[PDB]
Amino acid sequence: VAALVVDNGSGMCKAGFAGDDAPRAVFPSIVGRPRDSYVGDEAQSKRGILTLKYPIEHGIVTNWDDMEKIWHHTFYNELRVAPEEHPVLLTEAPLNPKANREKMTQIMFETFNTPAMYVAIQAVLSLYASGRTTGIVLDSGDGVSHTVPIYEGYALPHAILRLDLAGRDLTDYLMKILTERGYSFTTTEEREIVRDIKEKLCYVALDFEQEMATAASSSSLEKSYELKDGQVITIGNERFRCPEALFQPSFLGMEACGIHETTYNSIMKCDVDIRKDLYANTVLSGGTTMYPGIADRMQKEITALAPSTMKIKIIAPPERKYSVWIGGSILASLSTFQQMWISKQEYDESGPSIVHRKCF
Ligand SMILES: Nc1ncnc2c1ncn2[C@@H]1O[C@H](COP(=O)(O)OP(=O)(O)OP(=O)(O)O)[C@@H](O)[C@H]1O
Ligand SMILES: [Ca+2]
Repeated sequence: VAALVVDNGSGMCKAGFAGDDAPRAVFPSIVGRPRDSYVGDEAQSKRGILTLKYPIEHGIVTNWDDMEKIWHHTFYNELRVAPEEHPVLLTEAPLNPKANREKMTQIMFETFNTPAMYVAIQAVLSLYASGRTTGIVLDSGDGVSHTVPIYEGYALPHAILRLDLAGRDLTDYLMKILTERGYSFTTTEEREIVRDIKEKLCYVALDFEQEMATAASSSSLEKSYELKDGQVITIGNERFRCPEALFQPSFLGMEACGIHETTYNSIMKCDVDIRKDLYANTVLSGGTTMYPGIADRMQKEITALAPSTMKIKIIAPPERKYSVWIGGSILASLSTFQQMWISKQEYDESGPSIVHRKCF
């Protein structure tokens, strides 16, 4: 019997079997209720008649009722299995409140009656998925960005930094800067178009001010996007102005450090003796790190911050859109992991608080 691996995100949930190289179920973290109860794709298409809920905000579960439905759906509808037959790996955000980890443990055992379970930190699993057990992860998804220094599988809590600027913010940004040049977006279908344009045509410029000058003197960086009806929207500097907001959050009116300085600042919060290993093992994870050019820009920017003698290395796995899950698929498949689960037996004995001592 293979374990189940469930990665729940602010925008998308990913689910499948430990031992597999990819999740079998990927669907929106949406729960909709009439203006009886809908979840996922189903819920996105019936949105005209539904009040849509997002139970995970910035990576943290804020609604446990809606969250319980997502997990129900995941097991019975998307994966078509039974929880009491399968050990379950769940993932959690870095710095997840102690109460949230307890409530999560309680729900699996008591609502779904799992035989065994575990909860792992999303960023740690992306590191594992790349072949490493020490390094720093930049995890940027739909809702939140984290910089997570990890030492031999342990995320260093004092050094983790959180930035609420990620994919949904960049889609809203692109809408806005496309609006300023003429276009108009009043419907939810039009937002989904902008999000597709973002994912297909945006990129990170190696030198922003130079790329801006390029864009102003010719149409060499222009690309067109063709709509189903046959109309086309043409995009120039908005291609790289949108993800520039990751490095300059001012563009969104945020008084915050860019993803480069956040990464640096986490490294500097760590012990001087491990920094060498962090600098050469900076791993990108998450959908918002998928922009072409992002690794070379991170490399450039961190080189400019770190000591001149330091080796800077940014690892950007091609499949990093799913690396959290894949990391989990690996862990949960390992033979040596097998006695690290929390058993139904251990739960009954100790309660929900056993999670703090078994999943550290
Ligand atoms: N090719 C791409 N280029 C740029 N952005 C992308 C690309 N593919 C997906 N994204 C963005 O990635 C986000 C989803 O990534 P991911 O599933 O890692 O996030 P999540 O886990 O749902 O959310 P979070 O980690 O913030 O809780 C969406 O905002 C999406 O627009
Ligand atoms: Ca995520």
